[PDB]
Amino acid sequence: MKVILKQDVSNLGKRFDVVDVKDGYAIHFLFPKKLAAPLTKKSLQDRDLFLKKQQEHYEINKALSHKLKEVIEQTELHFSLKEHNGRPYGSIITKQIINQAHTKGMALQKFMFKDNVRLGFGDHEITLHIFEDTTAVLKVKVTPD
Amino acid sequence: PIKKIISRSNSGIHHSTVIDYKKLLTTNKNKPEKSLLVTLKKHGGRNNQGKITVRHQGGRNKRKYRIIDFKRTHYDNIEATVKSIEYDPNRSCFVSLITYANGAKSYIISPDGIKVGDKILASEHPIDIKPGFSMPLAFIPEGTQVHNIELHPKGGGQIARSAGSYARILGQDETGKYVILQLLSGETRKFLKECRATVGVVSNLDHNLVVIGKAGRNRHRGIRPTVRGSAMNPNDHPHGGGEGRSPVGRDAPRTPWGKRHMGVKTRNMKKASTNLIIRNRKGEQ
Amino acid sequence: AKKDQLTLRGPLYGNNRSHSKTITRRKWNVNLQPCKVKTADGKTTRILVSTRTLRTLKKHNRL
RNA sequence: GGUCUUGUAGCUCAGUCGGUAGAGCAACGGUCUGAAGAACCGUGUGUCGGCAGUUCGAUUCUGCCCGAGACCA
RNA sequence: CUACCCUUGGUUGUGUGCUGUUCUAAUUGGUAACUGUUAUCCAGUUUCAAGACAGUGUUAGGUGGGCAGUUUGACUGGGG
RNA sequence: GGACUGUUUAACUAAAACACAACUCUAUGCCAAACCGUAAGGUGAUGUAUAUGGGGUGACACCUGCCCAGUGCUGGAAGGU
RNA sequence: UGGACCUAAGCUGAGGCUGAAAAGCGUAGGCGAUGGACAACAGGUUAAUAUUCCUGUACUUACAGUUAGACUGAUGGAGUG
RNA sequence: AUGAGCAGGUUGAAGGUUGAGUAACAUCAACUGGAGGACCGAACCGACUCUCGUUGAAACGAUAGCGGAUGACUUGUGAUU
RNA sequence: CCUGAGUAGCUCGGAAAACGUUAUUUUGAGUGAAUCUGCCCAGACCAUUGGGUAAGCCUAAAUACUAAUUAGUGACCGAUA
Repeated sequence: MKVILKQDVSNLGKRFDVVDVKDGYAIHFLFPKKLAAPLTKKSLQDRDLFLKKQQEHYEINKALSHKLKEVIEQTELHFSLKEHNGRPYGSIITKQIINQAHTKGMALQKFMFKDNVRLGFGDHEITLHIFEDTTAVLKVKVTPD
Repeated sequence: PIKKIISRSNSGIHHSTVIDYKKLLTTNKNKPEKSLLVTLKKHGGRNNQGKITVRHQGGRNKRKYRIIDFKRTHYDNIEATVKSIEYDPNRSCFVSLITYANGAKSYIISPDGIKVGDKILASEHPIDIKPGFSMPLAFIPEGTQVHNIELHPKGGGQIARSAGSYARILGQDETGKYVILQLLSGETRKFLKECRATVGVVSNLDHNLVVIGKAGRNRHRGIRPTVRGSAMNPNDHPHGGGEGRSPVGRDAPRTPWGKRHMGVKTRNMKKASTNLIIRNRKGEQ
Repeated sequence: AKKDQLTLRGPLYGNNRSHSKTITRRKWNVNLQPCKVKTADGKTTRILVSTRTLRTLKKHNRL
């Protein structure tokens, strides 16, 4: 049971503070942004210390959000698609994007990138945002035939 | 085309007819062609556990089921060459040995409109709307017949794929997705607009009238002798045996179990495409 | 098994007494929730979960 | 686990600033037609289903026993 | 005018129950791809049709001799 | 009456019973209906409504006439609970 | 010839999915002739044998060295089988 | 699932066949060919009918037909419920 | 300040309890504290008061008989036993 909405606001009463309301297995309990803290004994010891950890996490998340924006704006996603001079044979899943994310040396879960099935042809582009205050943009360069 | 069967017997008669199978199917002198061969094991209506599951079905010879590729997606951008129209011992439809020019062969359904030799392309591409071809429904306007079409992503061509089957296109929904197809048997579905389409009714439109005549043809065709409910064992059957055979009771005759099937809605609604249904001959979805 | 893969706990076999007050037995199977769970060192495997044990795990920060 | 309800003539019905009975048909009499179906009017039927509250005149405004009606454990 | 008793119509809403929806970040899946592995029963990630409706676990039901434990009274100038 | 040729009570019952046949009614849009085990899965079957299962007779031929008060089903709009 | 080999029906079975205890399904594999494939046909022999032992006729993978000879080739593809 | 008998005589079909013919038709004949839950009849099987036994040679068989005997025929082995 | 935390109370149906489930405990499911006059119990529960501080337990002894060994015993049998 998460108790800290760390560094992010999930569009509800949970705010950047040690407070959150139960929302079940959703973006409020499956996303690692809401970091779980020891609940067996959370009165004075872990409480304020985790609040300070949350403040420091806010600051380092601004820093790492800038860093990751630069990273994914310099080394970006690349993919190829099969064409016959204007003949749609496309198929897109987020699996490959997650695989590339893991290949970048960090175990990024299935939460940064998510999209539906798409069927297209030619040159296109898809961008997925990552942050709420210093948000980054993805560049998925697709190579047609 | 059909052909009469004169038994020339001294006792009994036969008005039975059989499709010639020489102008609609190749290699009448059937020798197993060892290019795409698959041995078939069977239990005689029994199951993997071993006990029977389908009564009144057995006593059939061996079959060599051709490797049918319902997806039509293995090899794209090269049109296939229909080598022959082959028999299918498991289906009423006639299989088609196509061979793409890249160096591979497969088996498909060739509907009425094309025969051996036609160059058919496989793709999600806006290719020509011809029998044997496969293309998404988005390129086909309303008022066309469609067959050999699936419901689920890469689930294999399952629905409406027999002789004389068709799917009338009647536009799409108000949401712009789930195109409405009027399938066979007077049912209607909300087919995905992205699914492929093998247009054209399956060949052999004359496969509608036939007289079995002799039991061997019937027993080898799956349907084994069907026993009437009159004059059975009074055990395991609540109407058999006894002097003065009893007329059948139990209004809307049930199957010989605790279940009912006569007239009652016995549809299954727990699948991955049950939200794409329109009409099932009695109600909605 | 009918017992979920996280708790191999035997279902409670008790009685079901109807208007006849009979001695017929009744099974009480452990709860089965195939909710997702996160594991460390790569894989992110998912197993079945019982709600009574789910309360304990969730209030012990199992996510 | 059953709490929803109407009865008024031979059948059928409703009840205004709570104030007030009724055909139609079968059919009693009459009318139409050298003859007449069909049809047309007037004879007729009611403790307003029966019991108890309501108020300027409750059977009408209300509640109750005997059958009723449309997603039921 | 100051308060109470009712009364019938209704905006913003609520004490009362009615539901419908945008998404998947759950769940169903003899849906599939990658991998294990060149593993039919398979597992991890996934998307997909729905979508927290519903399923699951529990309780609660019903249709339902298909089957059980069984019941299938007695007196009766033999018994029904 | 059964179409016929045929099959079941090996060891007193072989047929007007049963059985191919046709007439056919019913369920199923697939993960099918039906079914084996509880469960995976699987036959059905990867068959796709022109396929399978179940109902009734019965070849070949006329049709199957009259009728829903209720039940089973389908369709209906408003409930008590 | 069965196996040394191969599978059909079918089974075991690392796992694994699924199931109170027990195990079901079932994969990697391998087992499983009633079959397929690799390699002996007649005469003679004893009180008990024959294509088997010998005679004559002879096969197979050809074995290690060896000369000679020569681009052989499965882990991959196709055909007979 | 893997392998087995149908000797012999037979229906001798459908498919097509060639010319004649005819304004074009129409129409005529015949044979390649071998189809059957095909025929008579042996291998093989059946107890359908009558007799025997009714404590037989027989815990089911003997005889006479008939029937399958070129398929709903007659089987061996291994295995599945 | 510590003396056990989905833990003690209950609770949708059962069981261990004399009790076939009414005090205690119970979960397959929903829940839920105290750091001890609190909390559990006082056959609903409590006031004085009284029972105890559980939610981890270690523990040969009284709870079996010979599973290999030892020893003797016999209103034990008498080959239908």
